[PDB]
Amino acid sequence: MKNDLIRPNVLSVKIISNVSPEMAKKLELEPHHKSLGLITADCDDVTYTALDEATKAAEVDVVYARSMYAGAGNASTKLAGEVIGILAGPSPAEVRSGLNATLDFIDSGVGFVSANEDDSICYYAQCVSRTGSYLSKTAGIREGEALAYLVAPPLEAMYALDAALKAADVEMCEFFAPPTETNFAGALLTGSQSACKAACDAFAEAVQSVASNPLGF
Amino acid sequence: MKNDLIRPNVLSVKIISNVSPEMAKKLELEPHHKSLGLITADCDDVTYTALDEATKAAEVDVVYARSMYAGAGNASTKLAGEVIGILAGPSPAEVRSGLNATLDFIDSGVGFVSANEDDSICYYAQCVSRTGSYLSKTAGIREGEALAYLVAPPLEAMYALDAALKAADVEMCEFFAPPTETNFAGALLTGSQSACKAACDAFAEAVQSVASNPLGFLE
Amino acid sequence: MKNDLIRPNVLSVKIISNVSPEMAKKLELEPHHKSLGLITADCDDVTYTALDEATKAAEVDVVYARSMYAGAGNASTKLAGEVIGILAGPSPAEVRSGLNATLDFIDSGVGFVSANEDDSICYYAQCVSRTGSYLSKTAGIREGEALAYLVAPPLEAMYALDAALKAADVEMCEFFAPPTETNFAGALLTGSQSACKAACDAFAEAVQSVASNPLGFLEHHHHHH
Ligand code: NA
Repeated sequence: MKNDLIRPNVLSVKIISNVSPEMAKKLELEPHHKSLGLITADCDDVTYTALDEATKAAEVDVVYARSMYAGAGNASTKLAGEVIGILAGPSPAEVRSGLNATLDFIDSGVGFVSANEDDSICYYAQCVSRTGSYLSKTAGIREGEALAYLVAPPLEAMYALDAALKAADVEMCEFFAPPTETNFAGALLTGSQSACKAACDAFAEAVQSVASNPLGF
Repeated sequence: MKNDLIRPNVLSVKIISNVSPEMAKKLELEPHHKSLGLITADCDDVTYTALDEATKAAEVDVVYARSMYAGAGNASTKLAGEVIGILAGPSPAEVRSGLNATLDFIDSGVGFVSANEDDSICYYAQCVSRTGSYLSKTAGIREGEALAYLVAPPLEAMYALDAALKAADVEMCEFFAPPTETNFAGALLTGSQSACKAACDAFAEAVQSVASNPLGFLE
Repeated sequence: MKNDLIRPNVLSVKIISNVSPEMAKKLELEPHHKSLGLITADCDDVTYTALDEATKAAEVDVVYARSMYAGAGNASTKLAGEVIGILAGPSPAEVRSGLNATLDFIDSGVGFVSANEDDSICYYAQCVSRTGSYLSKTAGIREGEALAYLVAPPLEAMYALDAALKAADVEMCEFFAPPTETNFAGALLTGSQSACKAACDAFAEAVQSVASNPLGFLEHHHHHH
């Protein structure tokens, strides 16, 4: 129902210790990247946020992260979900710590929110108060600065991004032009923490507005 | 069943009255683009044709138009369909005029056509007699020149395009190599209105022939 | 169930006997490519392997070969499957021979293999003893050399590729980074025939290992969280 949280799920987790040189080459790993932590989940943007959180908690880097075409509901195999993330670190210890931080964040109550009665429109509006090394790089902003991470389906996202930009003193850093691999859209916005928060609130209200009246113009 | 029209549906329409400058920057809008019209539907190629029609009825430009991966049948949310289109114009009234023309066209009886008994193969074979500003740019031709807009599933499209090019006095402008986002394929062909119609008929006939004999190649 | 073969199916096959110049241009065909053979099927990597086998049987080149977004189980039309392949040759007779070889290979018993009880995880671990002109060009090796053709879903593939590279004297030629259009991943590895076989064996074992215990990490390392 409307305002219900859609719980994200982790599907599989594995560690690679002493990664093969051939694989290290193709992933373009650094010399201190000896171990990899692999994760898949059924919700990509929650996982991207959680991987960023991991870079704060442990000496890991996000070296690979991609979404699956047409999203988790169209997965053809059990563990594909709609995202794969790869953390790299100096040892299995640091990679396990990074994976533990990722898992803790994914279970923390964050997620997409339903905008209607059968949960067929949903959105993500997450304020990241202090970015780690992954989302700051993706947005092109300085490490440690705040972001608003806003995602909705294509039309809702375009309409609601406009409302979010008018509601607060925020800049658009990165535009997820529709379609993303999962057929969503959105953006990463930056500004002060309170402005990002304001942007999140306005974004959520605007998506809900479209959901309640999709054809009115 | 065979030759039935598959009716396209509009899922959502919105107008942004005064677009924020941050948005205008990322969409690379021109300074006179003040208002946006947004539309989603469950059929991309009909919608692209309709958006082109809107540019003939009003002073609007198509500034954004993209298809969704794996098509409307695989949509995960209610309003995503398989296409988003964005019109831009100098005012909300002009954008409204453009969207009305888009909706009327989508409702006019155009659409994909079934090639078989359970509608599991379908194609689009549409003669655009006078292109607007969107399809003419896309195809690289003068505004007002004719197009055949031909779309089918991947093998059918390759086979039927060859037939259409042989049957009719037409040139290939743009090739949609398989897969498009929706896992279709096709092309835009130009020529006289008469030749584009003949290309449409030959394309339709060839798609039907593949549907009726999908494994036959020894003759 | 586990170790069952998943049978691949051909959906459509056609020949264009004399290709139009307009189409020849867009496909960037060679001057001696006069005829095209078209094929779709519900399994892409088996079909790519079969197309390579065709280049050994007839005077044909693979000029086009692409997978469909989100795979065959999400196809919206009957004949799209998850792959289209296009063979080109100098005459309909050669294309005809190439397509027959392609069909025969697809029916030969090769395929993806199930990794678990409900066939919800599957993988391809195929030892190509003697590459034709298509896979050799793709991998950057000489025609006739061996390949290990390894495909699985994204996390399984990454884990199992590492196992395969450590199991034998093989080199990574081509890496299919996740996701491919079908949301799989994998690689082409080369080495001697026996090394490619060992790599196939280790890959298959590693995929099965993940399938039977995808979240063991939780018990072992996420305790008291
Ligand atoms: Na589906």
